[PDB]
This record gives sequence, structure tokens and C-alpha cells, in this order.
Amino acid sequence: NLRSRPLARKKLSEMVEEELEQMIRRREFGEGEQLPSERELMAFFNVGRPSVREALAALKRKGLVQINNGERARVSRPSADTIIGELSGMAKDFLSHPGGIAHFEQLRLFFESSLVRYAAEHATDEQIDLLAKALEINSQSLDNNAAFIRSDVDFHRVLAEIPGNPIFMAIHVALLDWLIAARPTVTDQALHEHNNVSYQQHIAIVDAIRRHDPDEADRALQSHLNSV
Amino acid sequence: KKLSEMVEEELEQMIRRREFGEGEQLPSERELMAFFNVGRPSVREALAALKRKGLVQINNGERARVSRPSADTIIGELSGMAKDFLSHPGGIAHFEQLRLFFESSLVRYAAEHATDEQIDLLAKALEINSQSLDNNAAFIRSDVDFHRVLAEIPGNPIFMAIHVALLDWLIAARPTVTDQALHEHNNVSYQQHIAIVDAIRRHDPDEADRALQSHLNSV
Amino acid sequence: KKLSEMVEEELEQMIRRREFGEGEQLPSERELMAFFNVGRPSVREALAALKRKGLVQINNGERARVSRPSADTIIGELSGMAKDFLSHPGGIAHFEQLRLFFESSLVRYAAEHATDEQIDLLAKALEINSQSLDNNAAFIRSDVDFHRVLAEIPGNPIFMAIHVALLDWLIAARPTVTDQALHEHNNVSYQQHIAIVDAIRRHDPDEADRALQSHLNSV
Amino acid sequence: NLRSRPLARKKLSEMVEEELEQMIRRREFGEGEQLPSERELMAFFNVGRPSVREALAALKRKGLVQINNGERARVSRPSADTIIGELSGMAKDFLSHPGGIAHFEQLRLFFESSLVRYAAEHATDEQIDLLAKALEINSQSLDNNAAFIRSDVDFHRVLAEIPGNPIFMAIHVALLDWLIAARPTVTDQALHEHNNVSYQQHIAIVDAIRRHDPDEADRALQSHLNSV
Amino acid sequence: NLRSRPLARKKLSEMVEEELEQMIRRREFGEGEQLPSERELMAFFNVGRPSVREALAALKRKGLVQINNGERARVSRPSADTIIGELSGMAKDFLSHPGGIAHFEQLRLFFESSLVRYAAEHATDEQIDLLAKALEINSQSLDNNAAFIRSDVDFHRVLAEIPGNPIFMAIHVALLDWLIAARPTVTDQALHEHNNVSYQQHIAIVDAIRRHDPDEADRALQSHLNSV
Amino acid sequence: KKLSEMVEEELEQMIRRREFGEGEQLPSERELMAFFNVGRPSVREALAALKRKGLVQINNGERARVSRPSADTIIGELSGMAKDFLSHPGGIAHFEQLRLFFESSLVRYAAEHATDEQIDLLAKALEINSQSLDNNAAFIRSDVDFHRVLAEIPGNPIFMAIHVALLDWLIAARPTVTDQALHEHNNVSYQQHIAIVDAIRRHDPDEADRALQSHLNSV
DNA sequence: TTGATCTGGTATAACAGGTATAAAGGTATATCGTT
DNA sequence: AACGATATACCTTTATACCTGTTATACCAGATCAA
Repeated sequence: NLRSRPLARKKLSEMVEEELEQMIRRREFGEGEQLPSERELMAFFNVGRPSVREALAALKRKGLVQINNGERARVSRPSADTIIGELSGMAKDFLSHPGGIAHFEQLRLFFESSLVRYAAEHATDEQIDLLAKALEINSQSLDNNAAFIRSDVDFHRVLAEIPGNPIFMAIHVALLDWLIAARPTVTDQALHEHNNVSYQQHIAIVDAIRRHDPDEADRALQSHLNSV
Repeated sequence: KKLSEMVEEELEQMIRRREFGEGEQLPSERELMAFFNVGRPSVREALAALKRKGLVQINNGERARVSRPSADTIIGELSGMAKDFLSHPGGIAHFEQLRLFFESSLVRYAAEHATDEQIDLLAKALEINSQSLDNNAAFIRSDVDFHRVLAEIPGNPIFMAIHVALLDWLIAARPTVTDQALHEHNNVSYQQHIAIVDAIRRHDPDEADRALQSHLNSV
Repeated sequence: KKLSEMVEEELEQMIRRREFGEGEQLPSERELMAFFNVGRPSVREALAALKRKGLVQINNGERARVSRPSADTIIGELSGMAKDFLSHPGGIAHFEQLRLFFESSLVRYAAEHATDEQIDLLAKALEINSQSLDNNAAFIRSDVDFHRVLAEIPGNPIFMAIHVALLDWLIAARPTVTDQALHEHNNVSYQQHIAIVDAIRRHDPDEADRALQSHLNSV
Repeated sequence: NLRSRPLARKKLSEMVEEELEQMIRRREFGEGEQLPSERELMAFFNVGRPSVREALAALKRKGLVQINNGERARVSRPSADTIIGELSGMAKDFLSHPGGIAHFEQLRLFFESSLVRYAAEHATDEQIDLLAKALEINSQSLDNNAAFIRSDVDFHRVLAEIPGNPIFMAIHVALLDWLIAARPTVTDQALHEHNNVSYQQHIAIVDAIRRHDPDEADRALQSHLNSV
Repeated sequence: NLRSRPLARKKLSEMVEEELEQMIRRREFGEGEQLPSERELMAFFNVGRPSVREALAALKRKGLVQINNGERARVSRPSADTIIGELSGMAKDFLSHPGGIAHFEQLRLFFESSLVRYAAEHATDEQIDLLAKALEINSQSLDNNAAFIRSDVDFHRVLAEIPGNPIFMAIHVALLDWLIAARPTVTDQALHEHNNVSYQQHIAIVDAIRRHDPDEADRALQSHLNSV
Repeated sequence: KKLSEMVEEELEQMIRRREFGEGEQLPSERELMAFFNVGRPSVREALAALKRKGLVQINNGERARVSRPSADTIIGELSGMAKDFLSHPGGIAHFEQLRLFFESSLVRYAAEHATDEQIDLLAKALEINSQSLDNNAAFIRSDVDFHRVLAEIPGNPIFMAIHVALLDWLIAARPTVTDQALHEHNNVSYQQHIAIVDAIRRHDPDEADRALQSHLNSV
């Protein structure tokens, strides 16, 4: 450890991991694979090989580096996706106990209402083409299977991408994944009429956005979320 | 892929299914490894990940246990997230903007189902909120209590958790606080809350949203 | 040429010769490379090709295994092929025309060797086929069951595979289905199947082929 | 990746390959070598050189580009030949187990009967010259070795080319290759008389086609396939 | 070229290739990739990049180096296989004109008779186990297809490997390849009885070798080559 | 793999099929490349390989032609092969041993079909062979003429080519020749050839093979 | 003598192979607990 | 006090990524031939 300090009983792995943390915080490395390999650091610190592996693995969990296969660690910063990855541990309890299912629906409804209100209020002359091509590519009836579902979720994503906030897209993807993960026994009984109703509601929504009237858009969105 | 994450999620869902309660009820990890056809460092990495999460307790050579409280992981995630500040100077305001997208989803709900049982509660809350006198201690406590009783109107435990999380996040983020400017800030805040509760009584969510937007713009 | 394809076909024929069963029975790929005088990226490309095909399983650092089921490559090829639609508008009908070249090779075979043991089977099949009532669920199932029991007359496993492949291909190709027109469609279909089985009993393959051509032209 | 996302443990090669797939599907490239070289894309994505090589190689297998030697990738569409190339993996089992040999023969017989019926029914006044010159160039007895075999397979090919379906010629070539690949110990014992019988049967077939009588043609074809 | 000599009209590629030849003959390099890459030599000689590529390519043809993929040239010596590779250009004429087919058969017969005579005369007490295990693994009747053919050619190879001459194995492999390349329409009509006759003849050959009587072995080999 | 070798073998088989005779009958290589979907350096490498082989002739900017004589490639291969001498000191004797495996396949053939028409030819050959007097000039010429008339007994053009190739190879390999020892060498050679022709007349291939082995062992 | 075409050489780009590094899994050893 | 089980650490193997080298293709320049 370049300082002659064993620290065996007090877990010497903490010493090397905090030394690596300090060396990274000292702005002595770049943003990629500037850090050496495992054997180089092992020989430089006169320690074991599995210790450095555990250190890096713990560091990745803490959200500091990233490794894939046959490449050194790439130092980065913990973004919004890292927080969502570290979370979701208690999400199973919410779907386990009877409640919470309506709470997630209410949260999603509030989020979508807020974002559609912001989009209708800050409606520029360029984002109209995005929603136009979205409703155009989601207008034809060619595949009544899962293609319409992915088209609808892509339309929702491009609608949520209007503000331009990295945390917004992250939480949107997280909520959509947590919602589609709790859809058991999906059957194709009345999904075609559901697709037609969704198309009509999207047409009404874009018409209300063009006319600058969030009331009708909010009513159509509430009706769509109540019809499920 | 990586075996580690597989057995990690397996033991996570096992401890979530309430298969083992308090104490050292887990079997020997050697025969677990022999049955799962995994490696020794994988189990050590899984235990280290669980220790970093804050669910098990390993000191010397004893076995792991369960952890019912969840306050350690909260401050852990707080310290881990409150770091991305020097990268984006104004992007933090985006996070503040997120708070907007939350509060605007609250003042427009009082006119939905609140009839009289919540009106008395918010009135008796704002009574003490206005009776408060201290600028740094009483006014901040009154403001957070008003925000809590506002978030508790729909009756949702997730909303309260999100609100307190945003509160502690902004508290850890903002490093400098004022006293003279905060006085007029909370003054205008409760002056606008008066109009907010007036519009709530009159069943007009537009005026409440406008007052909230003006309060957020006043900073 | 490319060394990769050579060792790929070599390991393919080796795993087809049943040299190694289930599990990690393959030796170390390092000495394999040393004996074959090949390169490191070639082995990685071969393993990636085998993973894309759906015969091996590599997640992290373990060894490859064998894969007995073949349902993943089926849907993989389905998704990979069901794409050339916007290039040729009517050329897809050519594929449908191919189906003709298959069905015309079936109705002309019942008069070859089927005497009575298949007649009872097709009769008890068409019984339930006509007893079906639902337009979108029962009629389509009855039609595919009749097509299956027709293709199973010569007793050929390849014919059944080709038939089910054409079925799933046309299902993935056609994006819009009807209910009112499909009713009369299957009505005329079984009305022509009546004449088809009559001609089969009378040992006349010409009338069956004419009825099949008329059914295909009716769309 | 122009988005600051490591994705090391989750195989970053999938990220770049799906990015390339999306860029190709966005109709931002032509149909040839419009895509840049390996070093250009490597420097643009700030990734490794072997990663882009593996991506392109995987893409070629999926059936999207094509490379030869010293030339950029040519984007195209997976035709019928690509499906046959991706298949044929289970064809060895059929020739391994005792059955299947008669099944392939029955399939080929059904295909040839259907195509000859279509040719006799849609017989125009122009395709007659093709079969005429075919039987003329396959009439003289100059080389009794493998020249007659290739003449016969060329006659079969030009007969199968009458409908004009790209998938038809593809499956015909595939079946002929899979059939000639399973002809062990080909000896020249009675191949001359076989050539004479084949010539007489082709004469009978073209006569039945001229007379518009598929029955005699089908009988002659059945006799030829039974005589082998 | 380190000497200030253009030699443009007289093909300067000859100058650099003869300089490389002299540098190699000066015993200044080892036996592997000791020579630098293409860019290093290009910058050292102040010439073009394709010129060095053509030089190395010509050198490989001359039989001096060897390249595969992503590796420097490995200097070696032209062995017997290089001569066979450079030859075989006029072998197509022999199979084109009617003669020569019996000439190759006579040459192969002379070669096999000479090698079997040498093996029977220099029969030691160790090579008997090789032929014993060969005839043992070629005795069972498990696959009457091409497995017996490859077993027979492996037996012929291990029989030709008795003297221990690198040129002998090279010319043996060359002759066997040139002979199997001229086997058109191989059919499985009487190959099983041919396999039984070959097994009996190999038994007679090994018995004559044990008894030290090359006459019976030569007669059996002549009968086998006449039966084809 | 390498495109170069493909088009090289293609043009080789094309010029072997006698598609183009003498002169510049080949078309423009630009449209050849456009039709073959190859590169420019590949055609240059193929032309360089053909020039090194000795089939085409390119000096400045003209087109390639055909080459009927094959004497240049002979000496080219001779110079290219006569180099591996310092590696294996005694392995060159293996090559000499190969010559054995050739000559032993000749003396045992005279008793097969030669009746009298070849006996007179070999007799009138050995007449002048013995009439020769010079040690370095006449005896070597007599020996090579006797070897030629021996190899020409079965009537095979390939055998003569192989014999002359071995002759020029051994001539280029052996750098030192003697005169006094070569005298007794050829003396014993023809003294053994006397017994060889005697055994050929008596129809006894064993004695001829023994005499040939003794001559080869005498060196 | 000038212009055009063809051939050859050089340079650049792309693909493939090999090597190195990192991560995961398995095995062994040590420590703690229970009988 | 001894034995067994569990946990942690270390080592080895496999996979992935990056870099380097080689080959092929394209472009430019020079030379030769024809008008």
C-alpha cells in the first residue's frame, strides 16, 4: 500500500478501495480506461489479485466504473439510471400487498398530465412534426398484435422526450418497465377496439394541443386511463 | 453472463418471500454452492453487495441475518447521489423542475374529493404555520409541515416517501441558506397559500396552479 | 478464404456427430486453437455465430453446452425473413403462389393410396370443423386442423414442418384480418371442401384440383 | 456512443450494433458503400476496432451488409438465398437417419410436377423456343461423361425458370445441390442408356406440352424418376 | 532506399525486393516475425505502402515468408509442399487429353510397390504395431459410406509413413489428391464388396509382410489396383 | 479469403481452355473488374504472379499474351528449389533415395513386355556407350543416354520428364565432380549393366534389382 | 507534338486475428459453533 | 476438545475488447501509342 500498513483484522480491502477513491477524486485520471489492468495495480500495491477484483466490483456497484469483457474499467459518474438500478428493491412489496397498484397508476397519471400540460403550454413550431410523424406511423392498421403496443409506447416516449430532461426519460422508462412487468395473462380479446379507441384519443389529444386547450386533452387522457 | 447477479437476485427474492425470519436461519453456503453449481468468489461478491445494500450483517465468521429498518440505505443513496453537481451547473434546476411536476399534481387534486374533513385539517395546520415566528427554525418547520399535510391529502404512502426524499435531497444539495431573504420568501409563500386555500374552497384549480407557478418563479 | 467458417463448420459437424452430450464437455479452446493454427478472434466469431444460431449458451466465463430444442431459431428466422415487404408490393403473392404449388401436390395424392383408414379420419375431422361456430377463433382453428390432417395423409414429418412454417410465415406477414368477410370465406372454403372430399371418394383428382384453384382465386 | 453510457457488464457491443441497426433503418444511407470505413466509425464512436469488426460480422450473418476484400460494407436486404444459407443445419440429420431420402424425392417430384403443370397450362408462344433450343443443345451425343449431366441440370433449371419467381429458382438450386451432395460412388456403368432414356422422356415431355396433355408428361416424369 | 537511386523506369520494386532478399540472406533476422510491419519499412525506405505489400506478396509466392491475418511475415524455407503448390499447372492438360490417366496409375503403382518392398525389407519390431492397429481399426463394419474410404486412405498414409521422408509424404498426399480430384460420378453400387475385397487384400499383404515374402504382397496389390 | 487467387485460377483455367490464342485477345481489365466485383491491386497481383510463373509478357503499357514454351519456369523452379542444402546435411541423400524408388521401378519392367524390339535398341545403345572413351564428357553422356533409353522403354512422356528433372536437379545440387574416381565409377556402372542386360535377357528381375542396389551402394 | 488511355504503384481503409485484462466461478483453508 | 459447516479469499479460465498487421481496392501519375 506504499505506506507499510497491514490492517489485516480491520479489512485491508477498505484501505485499498479508499485509496483508489482518493486517487480518482484527485483528478489524476481521465474518463476512460486510463487506469491500469488488474495485474499492474496488484504488482504496484503488493497485494492479492482477488482483492483488486473485489474492490473494482464494489466500486462498480457504488457507481464509479464500468466493465464489460476484455477491457479495463471506464470511470464515469452515477447517472439517473444508476439510482433506479440501485433502487427497485422494495418494489416487489408494493406488488405483493394488495394496495399500491392504484398508487402507481395515480403517480403515472399525474406525471403524464403534468408532461402533457407542459408540452401544450410550451408548444413550439418544431415539435409538432415529431408528434405528426408519430401519429402517422401509428395510424395504419398492418399488425394488430404487439406491434401496436410498441408503437404506442414509442409514441409515449417521444411525447415524454419533449421537455428534454435526462431524469425525465429515465423515470419514464422505469415506470413503463415496472408497469409492463405487472401485466399477467395478456390476452387478445378486445385489443383491436382498444387500439381504435387509443388512436381516436391520440387524435383528440393532438387536436387539443393544436387548439391550445389542455382541458379536452386531460379529459381524453383520463378516459383512456380509465378504460385501460 | 455473470453468475453473481443471478444468485444475488435469487437470495433477494427468497428473503423477500419471508422464508427465513430473524436470526441465523440460512443453511451452510457450501452446500448451497454445490447445489447451484457456482463459484466461491461469486458468493463472497453477493454477500458484499448485500452488506453494501444494508440487509445482512457480517463482522467476523458468523452467519448473516435480516434487516427490517431501511434508514441506512436511504442516507447511503443520498450520499451516493448528491455528487453530480459540478458537471451540470443549471441541470440541478431540472431536478427542481421535477419538484414542480410533483406539486402541480397536488393543488389540482383538492377540488376532486376533499369536501370538509381535509379543509379543517389544513386550516388548523396553517393556523400554527402562521403563528410561527422564527425565521430559520419555525418558518422552515411550518413550511415542511404544510407540504406534508398537502401531500397527505390523497392518502398515499408512496407520495409521502417521494416528498420526504425530495426534501432531504434538496437539503443536501443546497449548501448555502439565507435568513433575511428567506423571511420575505416564506412571507410571500404563505401570502400565496392564502390565495391557494381560497381557490380550493371556491373549487378553482386554475388559480391555485397559477399561484404555485408564481411562487416557484419567485424563488 | 476465411478461417472462421472452416472451424465453425468443423465444430458444427462435431456436435452433430454426437461426440459431446449435455454439459461442459468441450476441451480448452486454447489448445484447440494451437492445434488448428487459427486466431483468437476467429474462435470468438464462431462462438458468436453459434450463439446467434441458438446452439450454445455463454453468459459470463463458463463453457458452452448443447441445445436440444429448436424453437428459438424458428422465431428468429421468422423475424429475420418477415421484413421484405415494402420492396415488392405484389411479390409477396408469389410466396402465396408457392403455397399453391404445395396444396395442389396434396389433393391429387388422396386417390393414390388412401383407401378407407384416412377417409374416416378426415370425416371425423370435418365433423368438428363444421360443428365449429365462432368466426375468428373456431373457424380458423378448424381450417388449420383440416390443413394439418390433409398434410398428414402421406405420413411425412418434413411436410408438416413446411406446412406449419408457411402458416406462421403468412400469419406474421398479413397484418390485417377481417371477421365478416372471413365468415363467407370459410363458408365457401368448407363448401368447396365438401366437393373435394366427394371427388376424393369418387377417385377424381381433377375436380379436387379445380375446386382448390377456385378457392385460391376466390381469396 | 455519443451518449456517455458505458454498459460494460451488459455487453456494449449490443448497444453499438442496435445503434447501427437504427441508423440503417432511419433511411440515412443508400444501398452501397455509403457507410464509412472501420477506423472512421471507431473514431466517431470512441470505441475499439475489434468491436466494430465483430458488429459488422454479426450484421452480415443477420443478413444486412456484404463484404469481400478491400471494400466497405454494401447494405442490402436478406433475399431467399440468405434464408437457405442460414438453414441447412438440420439437413445432415435427415441424411444421417435412414428415412428422409424418400421424403426429399417425393418433395422434388411434387415440385417438378407442379411446375410442369403450370408450364403446360400457361404455355405461351415464346417459351417454346427456350425448350426447343434446350432439347436441341441436349440432343447431340458428343460427351457421354459429366457434360450430359450438366446439360440435363441446365435443362431442368431453364424449365424451372418458366414461371419467373426468384424464390422458385432459389429453392430449385438448393434442392438440386442437396440432392447431388448425397450421390456417393457415382459410376459409369449404365449412364449412356440412362442418357438415351432421359432424351426420349424429354422428347415425350415436350410433345405432351405441345399437345397440351399433362397426363402423358406426368407419366413420363414419374417413369424417369422411378428409373433413376 | 538509403542510397538515393530512383530507378523509376526500371521498376523500383525490383530494387526493394532484392534489397529485402539480400537483408534476409545476410542472416540479420530470425525465423519468425522479427521483420517490422508494413508502415515501419515504408517509413524507413521512404517509399509507398502498396509497393511493400506487392513485394511481400511476391516474396510469399517465391516461397520465403508466410502471412495469415493480423500478423507480421514469418520467414521460412521453401519445403517440398511449396514445390507442389507452385507446380500442378500442367496437370489439367494430362486429364484433358485422353492419355495420362494410365500413366498416373502406373506411377502410383510403381511408387506403392517400391514403398511396400522397402517396408517389407526394413521390417522392424516396432512398425508392426502401427499396421496392426491400422488393420484393426479398419476391420469393423460400422459405416459402409465414405468412412471406409477415409480409413483406407489413412491406412495408405500410415503405410507410406514407414520410411520417414518428408518429400515422400508430400508426394503421396499430392498424388492421392490429384487422383481423388479425377473421380467423377462416384456411386455406391458395388462398394461394399469392394471394401471386403480390400480388407482381404490388406490381410494378405500384412501376412506376406510378416512372412517376409514381397511376391504375394505385390500380386495382391496388383490385383487390387486392377480391380479398382 | 483472398480474392486474388480466385481470379488468378479463373484466368488460368480460361487460358487453359484455349479461349484466346496468340496476341492481345483479352478484353479491357477494367470491365472485367467491374463484372467480377474485385479490386485494382488484386488484378495487379494476379498479373505479377502470372509474370513470375512465365505465361504472360508485360513490359510497359501493352496487353498480356500467351506463352507456349515452358523452359523458363523449369530453370526458375530449379533455382528456387536448389537452396535447401545447409539445413539438412544428409537429408539430400533422401532425395537421392527417391531416385532409387524410381530406378528400381524400371529394371523390373523389362521382363514384363519387352520381347525383342527394345533389346536391339538397348544393345545398339550400349554399343556406343562402351565405345565411348572420354571420362568427363563421353562417359557422362553415355550414362545419361543409357538412362534415357531405359526410361523410354515403357513409352511414357511423364517418366522422361521426371527423369530429366531429377538429372538437372542432381546436377545443380552436386557442386564438386571428380575425374579419376568417376572413371572407376562408370567402369563398375557398365560392368553391372552387363549383368543387368544379361538378367533382362534371362527374364530374372531379382538379379537386376540386386545389381542396381549394389551400384547405388557403391556410390 | 499533343492528347488520351491503360497500367502500375502507392496509400488508405477495413477486416481478422491475437493478446491482454477483467470478471466470475470454484476450490481450499480457516474459524466458529455445537455436540 | 474435536468435527463439521460456512464463509471468504485466491487462483484459474474464459470471454470480450482493443490494437496491429495484412490485404484489397481505388486513385493518381507516367508512359506509350495514335492521330
